[PDB]
Amino acid sequence: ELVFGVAHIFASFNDTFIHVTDLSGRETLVRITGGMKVKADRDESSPYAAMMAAQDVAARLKELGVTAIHIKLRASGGTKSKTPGPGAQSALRALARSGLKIGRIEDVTPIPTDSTRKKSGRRGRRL
Amino acid sequence: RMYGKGKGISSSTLPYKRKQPSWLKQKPSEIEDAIIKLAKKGQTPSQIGATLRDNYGIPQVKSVTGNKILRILRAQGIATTIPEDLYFLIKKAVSMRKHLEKNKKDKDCKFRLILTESKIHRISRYYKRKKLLPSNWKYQSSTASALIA
Amino acid sequence: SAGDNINAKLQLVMKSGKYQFGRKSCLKALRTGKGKLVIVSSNCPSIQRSVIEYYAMLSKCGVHDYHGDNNLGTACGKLFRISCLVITDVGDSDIIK
Amino acid sequence: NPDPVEESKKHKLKRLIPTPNSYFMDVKCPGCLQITTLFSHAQNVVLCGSCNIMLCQPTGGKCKLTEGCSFRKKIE
Amino acid sequence: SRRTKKVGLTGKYGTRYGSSLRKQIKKIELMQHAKYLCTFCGKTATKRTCVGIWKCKKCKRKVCGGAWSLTTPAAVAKSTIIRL
Amino acid sequence: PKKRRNGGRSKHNRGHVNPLRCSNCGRCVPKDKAIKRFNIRNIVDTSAQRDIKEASVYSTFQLPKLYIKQCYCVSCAIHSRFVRVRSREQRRVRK
Amino acid sequence: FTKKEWYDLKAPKMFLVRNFGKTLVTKTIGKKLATDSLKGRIYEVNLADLNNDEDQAHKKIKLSCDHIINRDCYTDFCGLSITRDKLCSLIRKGYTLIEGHTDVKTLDNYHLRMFCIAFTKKRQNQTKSTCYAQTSQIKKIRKKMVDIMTAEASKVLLKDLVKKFIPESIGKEIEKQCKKIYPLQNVLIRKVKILKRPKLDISKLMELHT
RNA sequence: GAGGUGAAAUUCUUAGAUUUUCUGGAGACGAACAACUGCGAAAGCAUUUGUCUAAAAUACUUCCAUUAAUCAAGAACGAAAGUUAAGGGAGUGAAGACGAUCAGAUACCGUCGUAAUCUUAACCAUAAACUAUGCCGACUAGGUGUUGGAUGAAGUGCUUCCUUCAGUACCUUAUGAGAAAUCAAAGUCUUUGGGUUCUG
Repeated sequence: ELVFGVAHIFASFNDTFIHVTDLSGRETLVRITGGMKVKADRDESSPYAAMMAAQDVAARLKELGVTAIHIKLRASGGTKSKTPGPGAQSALRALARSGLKIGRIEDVTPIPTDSTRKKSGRRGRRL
Repeated sequence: RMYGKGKGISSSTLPYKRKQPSWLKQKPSEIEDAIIKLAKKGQTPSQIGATLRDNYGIPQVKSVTGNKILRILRAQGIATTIPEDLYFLIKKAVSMRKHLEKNKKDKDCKFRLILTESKIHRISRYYKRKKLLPSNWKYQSSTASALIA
Repeated sequence: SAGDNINAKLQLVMKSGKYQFGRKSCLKALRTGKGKLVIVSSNCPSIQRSVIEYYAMLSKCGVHDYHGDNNLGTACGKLFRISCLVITDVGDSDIIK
Repeated sequence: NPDPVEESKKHKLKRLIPTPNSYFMDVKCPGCLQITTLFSHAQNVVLCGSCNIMLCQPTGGKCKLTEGCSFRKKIE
Repeated sequence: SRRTKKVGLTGKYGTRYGSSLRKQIKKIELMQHAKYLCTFCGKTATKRTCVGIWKCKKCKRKVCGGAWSLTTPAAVAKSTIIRL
Repeated sequence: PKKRRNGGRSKHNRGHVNPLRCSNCGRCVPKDKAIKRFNIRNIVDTSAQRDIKEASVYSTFQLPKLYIKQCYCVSCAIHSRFVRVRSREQRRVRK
Repeated sequence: FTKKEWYDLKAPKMFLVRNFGKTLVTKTIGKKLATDSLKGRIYEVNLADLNNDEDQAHKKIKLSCDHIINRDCYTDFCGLSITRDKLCSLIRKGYTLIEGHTDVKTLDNYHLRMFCIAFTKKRQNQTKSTCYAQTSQIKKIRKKMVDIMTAEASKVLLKDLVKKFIPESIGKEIEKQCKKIYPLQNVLIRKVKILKRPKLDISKLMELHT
């Protein structure tokens, strides 16, 4: 008896969304993110927030009964950035040390085949 | 090169030997007979010479016969009233004019039409500089379609 | 490059062989049998196409729709609409086959 | 001493003295036994006289010829 | 000779009405009054008769169309229809 | 002066190029000028990689090798220590 | 919540495990039937995790539910695509990339839109850096590949098609035919999509599942 | 709670935002392949497919027989911006509103957002429209490449090497140059003159 569930980790240079969903992809189970964990208005993507939120969701999922987890990695979007956020690695470390069963890890960060114009004009940002 | 760039040094070079090839035995009489029959069967003089060289094997017609191809074609009165190159260029002119009337947006077609018609005027001036053309030719862009005859 | 062949063949045949065009002339040629092949324009009225084609099939002669309209004037050497051609005496040209 | 040069074949066309790379050949078809004349580096297809058969595939180069036959440089 | 420089066909209106509404109108009546080619005969003898009907003098066979253009981009959907 | 022979771009027998954008600042740069780094960085650092591997299953699962292919403008590149000024006599030498 | 119930899943008979995971459904209160919400969803599973083999870890197939009884669902083939990591790992500079796609209607009145990715081959004796082919060569490759694929993709049924995607008997013959023209390297099918499918066929679906 | 930042605020959010997933619309774009690579006289041109049209390169024992070069006058095209008229109008986004930072900040940073950007028909003829090097023509020195040909030979009807064209860059040398930076052409200049136009 082994049951699988998807975990979307969304790291966008900011709050690290943790979103554990049914393996189908709809009607999610638990969405924790990192916002309601740190109240300092900064360090949302800091490893501490992601680690403690991930250990909390680990305990919750131990209680529920699901153990096997697939991982879906998303980073910002197709128009803001391209690399996974700093907190994603901390979230993976916390899920590893939690004791939950781990399945397959894959990247679902959107990649725009088009060349839609992104923020800031031709001269670009100045910072 | 007349336009664009690129020298394009590729061309054809005639041999040093100017007499008839020693192996050749064909006689001029039948050579002019065959060329006249074929140019009557229908082909422009450049490809006439090309097919004479290829299918018939008569290299250097200026040598194997005492006269050149255009002159041996014209001496019988069968001569076309407009030269080969000018005729072909005018045909190209009417072709891209026919296309450009349908499509008034093709700017590169417009460029090349301007270029080719400038060449048309230049070559027409050259050919009327001699007595090798009616002196009344002007080549208005109206009757270009039927001017090919 | 499909109609270039027929264009060139017509250009050669105008220089090389006897030719008649016009409705009454082509009717006369097909009635007397002197006609060998007929070129009919695409935009010619359907009645003319039908009558010429029927007369051709009755008199055992060819028939060919042109690639374009009745602006065969630019191709045939004349300067006016023609819309129908009968070739009475093919010269030295490859139009037969 | 560029005048008495000997190995200038490897040199590009129109060397010290221009000399065409083309030549003429006599081709004998194996088993068909007829004579004809042919031009290397031609630009149009050719058929034999005795029996009408396909000889050459005209390409920009030295032509393709046929699988067999015996062609000899007709140069004197 | 050339009696006018640029006003052309709109000189009938005199000095009244602005140039931004005379140059604008001149864009269309020049190709309105000019006769058009007829498909059915190949004779460029189709004129206007009303707001939407064109007639060939030779054919005496009238065809409907646009307000002033025999063909228009909104009427070149015949290609999409005919590709079938 | 003509400080650089190639003019900071490989433009040769070409009239125009499609311009891309800098990842960092967003400024527009032509493709044949912006610094491009085709980068292969692991999903997680090796420290967590070890624990992931021995907390995984099938005993043969391999962690994915992600790809980046990122670009940077001149200013952001020189700011982020992606390039060095080098010396004039050495400036010609590339590799 | 505490009002939800487990739901195991089933796959057609030809596969090896036919049972990979358990989805979740809300309560059975009205006015919902607790079945329409279950119906019409999508799935994602590695073929490696669906066949217990390492070689097939680079492809994934979507499954869409189509019928429900008692507790276990039935699903149906809905989409095939490739993993992004290997997709990226295949592409490297120095080789030109060849892309192809078309639309083919199957013998089962199914419409499937599919893509293929192709690579050039260095081979041995070239001793050069670039390995690009002529534009006309690539155009011939595309035309030949679409002509080859459409025959075996339309002459068969969808069950045979999805089973033939297991031994990948398409790419082998693509390579064999393109050998005589221009050598290639690892070539594969990127994505399959269902352009259109007719209405539910309970009899055929249930006979194919058994 | 979500965007957000070096912070923060503006803004959205118990009427379920952000987020996972499925379906239909719209507009844009065609990345990764992609480069000291290609084509175009120049501005430009990177999904596939069909039609039409042109150009260039090689090879030629094909023709024409001086038909050529540059140009005062003139003509054709001519980035973005802008204007005129219809369509279309996602995203970005001059104006403007704001919120910040600041001694003040009309700005850099953040939120929104109008003209615009996109298509059809016309103007506008300007750009750091830059190899800043006008065009044609002969010569002087080698190597490394590389794009598209062509010739002969060889790993096995196919694939590489030899040689040669047309581009096309790079690297070294100049009892060549120049004020040098540097340049195989800015060289073949006081031992001063191949032709031609424009400009100071």
